[PDB]
Parts: sequence; C-alpha cells; structure tokens
Amino acid sequence: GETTDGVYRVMTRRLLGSTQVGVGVMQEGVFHTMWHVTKGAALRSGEGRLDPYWGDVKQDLVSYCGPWKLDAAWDGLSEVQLLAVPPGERAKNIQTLPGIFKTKDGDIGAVALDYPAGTSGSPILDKCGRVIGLYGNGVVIKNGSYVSAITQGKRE
Amino acid sequence: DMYIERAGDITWEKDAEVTGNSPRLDVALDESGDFSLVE
Ligand SMILES: O=C(c1csc([C@H]2CCCNC2)n1)N1CC[C@H](c2cccnc2)C1
Repeated sequence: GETTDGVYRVMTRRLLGSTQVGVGVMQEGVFHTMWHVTKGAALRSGEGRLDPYWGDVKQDLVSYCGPWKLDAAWDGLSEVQLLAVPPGERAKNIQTLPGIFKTKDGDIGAVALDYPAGTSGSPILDKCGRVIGLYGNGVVIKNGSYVSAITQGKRE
Repeated sequence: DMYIERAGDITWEKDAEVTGNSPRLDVALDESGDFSLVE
C-alpha cells in the first residue's frame, strides 16, 4: 500500500488500544527500522504487507521489501539532527553534537537524548537531510541519563 | 499484527531546539545487541 518516502510510526493493537512500539524510515521502497521494535515480524501498510528481507540482532537493524539502503555517516565533527517521533506526540527535530562510544571494534557516534522507548527507530540526519543512522540502541550512564548510538547499516 | 503510519518528511530544519552534551564513553557490544558500559 502506502510506500511514500519519509519517517513512519510503528504501532500495534495487541495491548490496550493502539500503542507505539517504535519508529522507522521508508527510503527507496525499503522500510528500515531497529530489530527490537518488530522482533522480525511482518507489518501492514494500509492494505499491504511488509515482509522482512534482511535483519541482524547484533546490529539491531531490520529492512523490509529490500536490502538496507541508508549509507551516509557522521563526519565526527558536525552537529546532527535527531528527527525524533515520540509516542502520542508530533515529529520534532532536535539538533545536537554527538559524542563517542569507544569500543574494541571501532568508534561510533552517540546522541545523548532521553526519549520514551517507543521513539526507538527515529533517524539521525546530517545537514543535507541524509540518514546517517537510527536512535534507540544505547546505554545508561553514571548520572542516569540515556546515551543512544547512531546505529547505521551497510549498503550492498 | 503490527502496522506503520506516516509521521513526516526527512528534512534538516534550521532553528531547531539545540540540546544534549557530547560524551566519550568506553562501551562493549554483546552477541545479543546489548550495549554495556566498560569500567
Ligand atoms: O536502547 C534501548 C532503549 C531505547 S529508549 C529506551 C528507554 C530506556 C529507559 C529510558 N529511556 C527510554 N530503551 N534499549 C535497551 C534495551 C533494549 C534492547 C534490547 C536488546 C537489544 N537491543 C536493545 C532497547
């Protein structure tokens, strides 16, 4: 059904009324979201069906209808924008300068923005509106605040 | 079943709310996709 490019809310009717479980990005006819939102399950768009194509639990990423299409990355210097789509609230752009997640397998950018669990999947954008990653997989630091990684997939 | 609903365009918007610090955290990533803090 509806396949128009843009940011989408991932909902369900399994619990009390409608409940927002996460967010995703539609791009080039491919729905990109985080694995923990759908756990790999199929989706409904209008009267259509979005069946999974690629997914990975370590990366926490899943693409529907086709392979992962988002391939831009943070330059390590510029400020970025979390286009955060919160549950029950309207989409809202928040600008910030990401920090770093120092790992044994390389550095990754990280946004220090706290949002309710259903915001998971919301894109992180560069100065051209290019998707450089998704928000929703991170850690809780010493003072209690939440720092989410800029999770990006690989284009094939 | 789960379903999707449009929420907006993917565009950079000038004069947006600027907040959030930039920390350097030593972290680990487990086989289950969980991020741990290393200390
Ligand atoms: O990063 C999050 C997350 C995003 S917003 C969110 C909540 C947490 C409390 C305050 N902020 C709101 N939690 N996950 C960690 C646990 C979970 C998971 C499990 C297995 C693999 N990856 C991820 C999601």
